[PDB]
Amino acid sequence: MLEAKFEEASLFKRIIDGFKDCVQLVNFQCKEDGIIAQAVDDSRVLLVSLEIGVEAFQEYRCDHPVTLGMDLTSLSKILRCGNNTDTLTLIADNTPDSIILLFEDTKKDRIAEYSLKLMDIDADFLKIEELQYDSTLSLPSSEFSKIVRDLSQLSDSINIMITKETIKFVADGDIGGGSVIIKPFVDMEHPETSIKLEMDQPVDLTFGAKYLLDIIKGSSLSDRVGIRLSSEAPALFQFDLKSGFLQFFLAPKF
Amino acid sequence: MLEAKFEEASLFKRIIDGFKDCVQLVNFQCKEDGIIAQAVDDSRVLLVSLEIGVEAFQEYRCDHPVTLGMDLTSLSKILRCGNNTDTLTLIADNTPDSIILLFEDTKKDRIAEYSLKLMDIDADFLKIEELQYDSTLSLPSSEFSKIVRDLSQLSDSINIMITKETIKFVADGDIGGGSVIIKPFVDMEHPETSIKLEMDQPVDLTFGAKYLLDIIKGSSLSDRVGIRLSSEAPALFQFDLKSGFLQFFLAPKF
Amino acid sequence: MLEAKFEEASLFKRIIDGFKDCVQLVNFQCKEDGIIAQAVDDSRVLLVSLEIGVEAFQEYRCDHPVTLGMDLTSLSKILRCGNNTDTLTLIADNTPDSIILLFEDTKKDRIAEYSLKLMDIDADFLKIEELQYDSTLSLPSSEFSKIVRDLSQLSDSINIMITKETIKFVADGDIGGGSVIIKPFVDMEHPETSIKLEMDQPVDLTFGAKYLLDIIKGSSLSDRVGIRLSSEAPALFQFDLKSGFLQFFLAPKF
Repeated sequence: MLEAKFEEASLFKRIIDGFKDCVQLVNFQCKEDGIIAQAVDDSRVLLVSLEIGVEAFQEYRCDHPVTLGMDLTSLSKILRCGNNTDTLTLIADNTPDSIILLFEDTKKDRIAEYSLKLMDIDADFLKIEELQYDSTLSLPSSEFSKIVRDLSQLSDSINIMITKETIKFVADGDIGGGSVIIKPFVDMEHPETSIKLEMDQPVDLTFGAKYLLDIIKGSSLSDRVGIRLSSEAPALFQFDLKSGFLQFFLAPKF
Repeated sequence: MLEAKFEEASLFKRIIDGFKDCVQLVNFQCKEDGIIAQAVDDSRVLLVSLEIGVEAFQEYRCDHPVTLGMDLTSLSKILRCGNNTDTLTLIADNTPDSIILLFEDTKKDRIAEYSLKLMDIDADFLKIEELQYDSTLSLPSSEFSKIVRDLSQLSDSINIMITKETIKFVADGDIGGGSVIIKPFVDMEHPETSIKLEMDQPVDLTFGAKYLLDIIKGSSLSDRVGIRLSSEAPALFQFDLKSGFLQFFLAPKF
Repeated sequence: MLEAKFEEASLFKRIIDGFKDCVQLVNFQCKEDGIIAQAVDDSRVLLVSLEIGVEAFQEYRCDHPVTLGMDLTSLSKILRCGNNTDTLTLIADNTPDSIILLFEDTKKDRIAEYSLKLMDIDADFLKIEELQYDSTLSLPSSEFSKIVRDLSQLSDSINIMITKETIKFVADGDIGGGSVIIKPFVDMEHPETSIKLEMDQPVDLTFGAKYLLDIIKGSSLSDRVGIRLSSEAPALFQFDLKSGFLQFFLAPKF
């Protein structure tokens, strides 16, 4: 029997928003020490990896490994049904035909129980993360969100260029162009505005805006975003959770 | 001469919102002791009955019965023109070709006078309400609104099932399912959250969500909704006014 | 070299909103004492004239006259990229191939530099304004905005009728009609609510709502709108700036 109790349904809903507009069906491998889930879009240039530790729940019990694949188009609908700041409990019994989502609230007033029909999905799990990445920066997700949103106005292709102590986002379109530059700094008034950068080797990569716009969906999950870049491999965009994370692996072109 | 003065135009606009997305043209039978109006959608499974007593206005005068049929698509447009919290006065003279809607405000600053061309419409008024209904409950319109909106995500058909001291709204779709259960209780901290239920005989009816979504439009008119159910006849959904009401008669299928 | 520094980008963005949904490409004739710009829609019934004095900027330098034509569809996109309450600096060098838009903020945190490819556009500048107009009124832009928006619901044609101390906006549609009447008055509690009217000769003109709706876009630029009317020539709708203005010349039909 599985019983994973989110303190606030928002968390799970906001997590699903990460996968939503970029992948369809996802296997949520549940087990002893939490949940993990992976998915890849049709064109195989964006991979989303989720890990949720036990501490991210208020209560978590999984007697025995249970893999629950489900349609996120359909799951999300049920997430709409819930009350944003209400306790959500996932329930399942061995070899589920279905998973039960369970909303509660303050008073035993309205307690909604939904059920989602599950689906068999062949896995073939990937493990592409690398040991070392040529460059590794971290900035407020809100700032990174802005930069992408703005430069997306001009070009369908955003170039990220990193020399030492210099991160340059560039967009060049038929219709004009644009470029933001930021620098590392420790902000003691509020360290959550800080910009970090550990450049081992410089990088000059170009990603599709279509996907960078999907990646910034996770901005609702963490104050900061973790962007690891190397020129031979996909970039790691990571939003950290209380215990766990949401990772986006994006391959740049050319 | 007719002169019906709403204190706030919102009331009349919110009333029209009740008829709007479910019926088209409506005869507003005006007379001595107020206004009444009835309408039925194309498929004849939803009937809307309105009664507005004199006390619901701040000033009301109707010398002589005047039946004013009008296009609610067109009327609503004029209701858009008005200032939400402004006094609205309906004016008409014997055998109107048209009705005049009259907005005012605080200062004699802007005073807008609109006119709506009326239409001849054959009536055939219905009187289908019954003496006794097998079950009769009442709950906060906001709560009932939620229940319908949520379960509408999953199924195009919502089943309401009432045994003693047990009201169970159920939705079962191709894509999972859902079900809310509520109980009667007197809430003294705020009696407007109370749930009442007088079950003479149990009921197990299923209505189309399409229409239950239209019915919850009246949630802007009253804190509570009055749902009377019987298994042989259409359900009565009623939102009470200061003096009057807005009723929705809905036939369940099968 | 040109360097025009708006204190807040909003101003320039809100100015562009004036031209936006009514004209396409516009030549911004920049020179010593500021910027001016003119444009005419396809059907040539709406002409927009802008003047921005030096005092409207916080810093302005134009060594030498520079005419910069540009696509407002495309310019606006870049105006989306900026931070509403941030300093915006237009930069250009002799015979630009392009103009540079430059956002800043509080801290030297994010400083975005965009560039817009310019376009050659043949001018043929118009000077149609007249010495005297038969009638000249001024009212709160918010009020005038409302009047147009409301009466636009009913008719695609709005008639403005001015006799002495009487301004009557009228709309008459297939579906009913409407008419607002206002009077001149000095409001000492707040003179910005005042309504002025200097009628030399009466006027009875009818304009297309399509365009009056475009004209009220400038309501974001000034508290009041200046409407000058004469029966032989286009109406002057003018929203005043700190130093300058945004004018809309509209020809009435029949």
